[PDB]
Amino acid sequence: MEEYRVEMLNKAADGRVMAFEPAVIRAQPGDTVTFVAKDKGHNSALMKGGAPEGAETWKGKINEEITVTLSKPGVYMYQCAPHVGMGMIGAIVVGEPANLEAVKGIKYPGKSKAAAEKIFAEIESGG
Ligand SMILES: [Cu+2]
Repeated sequence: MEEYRVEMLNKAADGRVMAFEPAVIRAQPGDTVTFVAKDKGHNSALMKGGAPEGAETWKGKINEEITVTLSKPGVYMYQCAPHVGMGMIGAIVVGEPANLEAVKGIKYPGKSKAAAEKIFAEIESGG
């Protein structure tokens, strides 16, 4: 088991405002990801229909440094509720992205649509 960290930040290294860093975690089945409240006012919650079938969901409170389990392989699309409209979403890819087509079709409100397009390009082609 590997244990990864995703920081919830107001300002990222690459200039993003309201951002999870890294935006895309590449994990294996059984690994964990812990969210870090480096800046306050953020949360982490799984987006509706943004996980592979039968996967455990999560809905972290504001400033809650929640650790999520990643048993089933696939792409997990999650968001910050306060800043999702500003584009604050992230991805956790577990094993092979089998449900990549399905997660492309979910609801991405506001600037998270452009953020999702950047995330999907990063997973598929690297950049
Ligand atoms: Cu936020």
